[PDB]
Amino acid sequence: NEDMPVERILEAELAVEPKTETYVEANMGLNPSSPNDPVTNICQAADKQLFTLVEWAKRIPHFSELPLDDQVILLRAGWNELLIASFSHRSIAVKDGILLATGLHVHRNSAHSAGVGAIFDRVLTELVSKMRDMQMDKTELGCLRAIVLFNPDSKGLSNPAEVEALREKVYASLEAYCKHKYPEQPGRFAKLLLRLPALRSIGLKCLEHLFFFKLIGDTPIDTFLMEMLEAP
Amino acid sequence: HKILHRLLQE
Amino acid sequence: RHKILHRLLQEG
Amino acid sequence: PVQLSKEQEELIRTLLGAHTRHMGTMFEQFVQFRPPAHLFIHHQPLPTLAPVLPLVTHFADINTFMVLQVIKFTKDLPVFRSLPIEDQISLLKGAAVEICHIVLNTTFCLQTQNFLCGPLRYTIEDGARVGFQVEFLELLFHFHGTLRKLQLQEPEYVLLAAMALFSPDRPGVTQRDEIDQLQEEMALTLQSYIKGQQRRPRDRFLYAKLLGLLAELRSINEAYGYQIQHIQGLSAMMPLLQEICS
Ligand SMILES: CCCCCCCCCCCCCCC(=O)O
Repeated sequence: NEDMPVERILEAELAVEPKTETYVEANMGLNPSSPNDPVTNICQAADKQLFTLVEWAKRIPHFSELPLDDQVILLRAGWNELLIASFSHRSIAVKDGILLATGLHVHRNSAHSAGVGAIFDRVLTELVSKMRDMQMDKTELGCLRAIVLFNPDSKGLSNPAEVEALREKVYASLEAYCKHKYPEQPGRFAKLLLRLPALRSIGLKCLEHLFFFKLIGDTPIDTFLMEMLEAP
Repeated sequence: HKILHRLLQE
Repeated sequence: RHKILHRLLQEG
Repeated sequence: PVQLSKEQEELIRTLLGAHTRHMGTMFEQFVQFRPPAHLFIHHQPLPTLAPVLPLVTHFADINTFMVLQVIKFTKDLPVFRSLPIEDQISLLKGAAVEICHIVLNTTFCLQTQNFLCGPLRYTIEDGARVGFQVEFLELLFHFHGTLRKLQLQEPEYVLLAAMALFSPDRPGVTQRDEIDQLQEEMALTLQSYIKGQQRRPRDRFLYAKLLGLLAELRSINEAYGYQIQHIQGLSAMMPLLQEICS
């Protein structure tokens, strides 16, 4: 399936990621006033990575072709699992830590210490760990970050057969690049998909957290991020 | 959805 | 604590 | 048209062993839960002003009952009985609900868009009457449209069930190593059957689509849990589920 170029995908991934990859450590977060408060930093990082998420979407084969409202739909209900898998893959280059888009590493200790340990550990053991123990390249990431983008089952989709069209095209390109580049392991294309249910659950649990700091938390949430979350 | 709309356009 | 499930998964 | 090793052969033979003995045919038993009249006479909905409670008491009755068979099902499993209790529980609390829908869909009528459980026929306003917010029912009904459309032979159905079940990522799991490989195991056993598609009346990326559904079933597990609490006293009616959702 040449219609969906893996090169546009990887190129879209490559366009996204920063050009200056420097990292600092975050304090143990015991005060919402420190320049390194964990909770607060992730929200600063998600606002940022939400903007760039838009462009990453655009630079994905055919997404610009879609109706303006079907674009927003697919994003509105996807940004979550999008940004998640992004940083999961990104953080494979370190152990027991998470690398932020704001250029800030977040240890597993600063997590538990800031109450959100449990979910952190689930990301580690379900996404990151899993990816590492399978060498998934940025192109494979891209195909997955794309398939999430093409969730035909969205509620309010003006054309659920059209969006399901694109997702079957990527289904092709991906199984192609896999059985192609990684011939020794046949069932590699599927190995990659196994992480999807997990990303969902993880996406859902992550939401709750986000709702919680809004509702309760003094935690300062910002613009782009704020708008993405609106469900009782 | 103010912000989201503007970006998908420009 | 998860009374009935405990109960249930006991035996036949 | 691929192979199914000597192990993959027996795996399917035990899934049905416990499935046909507990679920699948359990839909013809729904009638003994004091089912309201209108269910039998599907030619019309519950009278505009009739009392709802008669129906709801049936709902929570077959729900609590369904979840019971799902459990009866998991006990006729060497591997599941082989997992420490703290995990059997976490696997039931995490899979149980998802597993029911999976089985349920086999009664779903594509045409009518109704569940034909033997003589009864449940519709989308029945659930609405029982209180379930609209969207949940809208969402939940799309799922089955989607799933039933794939046309999945019985075995193609049982495996999926297993996959929902054996998910290592569930909270509370302690032998995530064993479960992770049981998950790795199931996943593969099914991928083989899909390729061995005698008649090709179905998709090419069936498996790929099914995962989207195992993922959708996760969304579902969570959304349902919120429903049976946002609904006055309902939660209370089925204490079993209450724990599955705790
Ligand atoms: C691992 C922390 C989990 C609990 C905190 C709430 C998570 C929800 C935020 C979505 C993720 C933004 C990621 C930004 C990035 O790519 O660096």
